[PDB]
Amino acid sequence: RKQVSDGVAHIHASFNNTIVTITDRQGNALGWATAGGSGFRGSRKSTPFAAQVAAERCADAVKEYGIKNLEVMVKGPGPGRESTIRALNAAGFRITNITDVTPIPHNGCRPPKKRRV
Amino acid sequence: GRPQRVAQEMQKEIALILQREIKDPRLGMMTTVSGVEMSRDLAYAKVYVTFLNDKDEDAVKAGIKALQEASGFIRSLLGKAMRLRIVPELTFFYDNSLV
Amino acid sequence: SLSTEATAKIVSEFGRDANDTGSTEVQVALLTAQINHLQGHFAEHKKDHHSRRGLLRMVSQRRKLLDYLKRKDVARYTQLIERLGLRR
Amino acid sequence: FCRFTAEGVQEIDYKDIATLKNYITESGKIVPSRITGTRAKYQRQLARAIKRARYLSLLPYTDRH
Amino acid sequence: MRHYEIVFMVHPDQSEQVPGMIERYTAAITGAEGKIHRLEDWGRRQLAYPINKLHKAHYVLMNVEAPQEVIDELETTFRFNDAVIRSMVMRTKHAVTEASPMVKAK
RNA sequence: CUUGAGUCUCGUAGAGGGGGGUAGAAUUCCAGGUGUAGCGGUGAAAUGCGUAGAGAUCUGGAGGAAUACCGGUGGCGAAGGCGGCCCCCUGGACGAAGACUGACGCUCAGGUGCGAAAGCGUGGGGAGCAAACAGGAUUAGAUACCCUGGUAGUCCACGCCGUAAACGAUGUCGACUUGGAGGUUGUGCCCUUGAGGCGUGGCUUCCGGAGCUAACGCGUUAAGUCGACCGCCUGGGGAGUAC
Ligand SMILES: [Mg+2]
Ligand SMILES: [Mg+2]
Ligand SMILES: [Mg+2]
Repeated sequence: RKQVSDGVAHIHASFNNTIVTITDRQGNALGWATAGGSGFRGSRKSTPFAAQVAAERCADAVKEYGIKNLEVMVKGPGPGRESTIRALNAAGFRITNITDVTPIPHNGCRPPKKRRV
Repeated sequence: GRPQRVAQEMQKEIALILQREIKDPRLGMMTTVSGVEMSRDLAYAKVYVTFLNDKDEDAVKAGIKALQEASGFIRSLLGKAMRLRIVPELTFFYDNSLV
Repeated sequence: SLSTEATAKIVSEFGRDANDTGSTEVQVALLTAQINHLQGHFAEHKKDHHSRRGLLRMVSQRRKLLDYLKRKDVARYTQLIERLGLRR
Repeated sequence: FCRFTAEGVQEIDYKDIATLKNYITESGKIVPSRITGTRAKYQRQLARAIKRARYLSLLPYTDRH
Repeated sequence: MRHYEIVFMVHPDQSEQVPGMIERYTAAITGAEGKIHRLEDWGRRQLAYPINKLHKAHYVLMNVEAPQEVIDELETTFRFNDAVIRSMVMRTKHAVTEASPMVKAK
């Protein structure tokens, strides 16, 4: 249908879960990739390799609107997050910038207690 | 205790101190830890950390020593972060995550 | 706490002269004025115990002076106590 | 390393955005005197000054806003 | 009266009353022993961070030795009124009448 | 009598206190938008939860809660303690300089207060969190830890309560005695002068001499030397208990 040509995706670089989404240039996110959704579960959903492979699910939605540029965000410090970025560069889609936007509060929210052995 | 179980919890703690609490970062990058290898009783922890530094030992070496030089200080940090009597010995390894 | 101008007005009459600043009278008068200013603050701020702590530090102070004065010349004391309208 | 003393300002007017910007990161976090070597009072004056300018919108809390 | 340095902004769009309201505010100053030791306006300047989804707010400054009460109604006014979009009031050790970093650029 | 004590004037720093404002993240919720097949959980699942479209993204709102960086031996304090910005109120500290008062002092039984958290009371308030309790994951004591929930509580206001390893496990004050390196904050001088050179105050830190200590150590911020007052103990258990 409608071309965008300026790629903008959102990822959720959580530890136990790894999920990227495709977004329109003016917000309005359209389509997404879940590595957990691929059937990978537990350690397999969290694997950096699962995050790297989840590129194909993100790519097919990008291909449908044929978007090229790359302005994507990373929220959460997932293990081997740089390797997932390498996989996006390995894909060869033109890269404009990546944003390390792990949200930091002012301590306003009360944290929950940490788990123990 | 059970090492293969405590490993998941420790990796989250190691990442939080690594990203927001640095003032000598030769890496100067979001270096991400692929895995940890704690010994029985957690006496020694092997931290395998990949480097967002172009994956070249030249840039990577700058940080791995930087990872090792500030260990006692960071020891305190993780040492006062999980109520652990065992403060794990800190070791650092560039991972060939990409082959 | 105070205005230097109010302290000067007290020093002119309570003190023998402007330079006379240690005279027990010229001392207790200033403490009594300070207590009155603090009392206005406490009327709406009962919680501010920390400020009450000083409040004590002075009511007792003059209390010592009074005696020190009273054991020195009740004459001035007697007038002072009524000059300052205290211990009525 | 006595650079504010070289400027000569015992009290630092907060409206000085150009000095504030050097003491502010791209994120907007205040760099410490560990590396800037500024004396504490000015360090003290600057941190309070940055917040008030930030409230007035002179300084960004963070570009992401 | 005691020293103050005061800055606020009115919505850029409501700049029709911005020149008059100042002195209309100094009506308090001019009418209640207000010794305005300085006043500055800078005009619309892009906000570093957007406030209430607004940009280029109309910047203005004041320097007065003012009594305790006048400032109060003065700011409650701001608290009351709505053309103004954010306010601020800070005491100063002494009066400041020197070019301010905003104007000193000019 | 004036050095002890204390006042005046000049400042000066400070998360000191009380009040009232206010900001921005964050989190939850809610709104929409686009956009879905999940989602989150584990070691794995379970548990949760999604086509009502969730999960994600923007846009918006609501609410409550707390104030990243700065920021640390760094201060503030009797101590408990104090950490967004503004204003109102208010305690104390300190320097300098001069004057004034003139022993006006210290300690304190009894005394009166002060007072971490949880808890009790009333009424509030309700983010997030989390005892209790609740669903899935069990038998060396599983009675579980783990995940999934979750009330009180957690906040307010006023009340009670009066204990914490409230710990420097070091009472208060004063005096005297080798060092060095810091920090901090005053302030004098002398360099134009930063810097620099002389200082000289306050507070704080680390070594450390002598000395002292069973040892450990302590060490001009003494556990050295002394003084004054107070407080306390007299093998351990029973026991801070019966009453
Ligand atoms: Mg509570
Ligand atoms: Mg006790
Ligand atoms: Mg304590």
